[PDB]
Amino acid sequence: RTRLLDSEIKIMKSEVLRVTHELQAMKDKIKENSEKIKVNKTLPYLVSNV
Amino acid sequence: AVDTAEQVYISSLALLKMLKHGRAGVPMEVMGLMLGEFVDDYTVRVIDVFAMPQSGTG
Repeated sequence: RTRLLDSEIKIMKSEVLRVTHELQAMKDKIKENSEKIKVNKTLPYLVSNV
Repeated sequence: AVDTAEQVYISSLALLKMLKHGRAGVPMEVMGLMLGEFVDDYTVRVIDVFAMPQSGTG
């Protein structure tokens, strides 16, 4: 009766690594999408041609 | 209530972090804060110039 113990420690690790999934999403998205809004809100961002 | 000619006894690490911050400080202008101690009226010192995150917005 210990496979559930390893799987529940892995489920606590799943909540931890899912807080880390949400961290690598949202906390990194703070930097990323904040400065990407800010680079989109620099100017009428200098239209151009490839 | 009185004005004297000041002086800045620099730690060299100040200018070292400024040269790293300008060399790696890609020519978009950037901002930070200076950290020393106000010793007296006719002199000041800067013992530290710390680093900033990549504030590339303005």
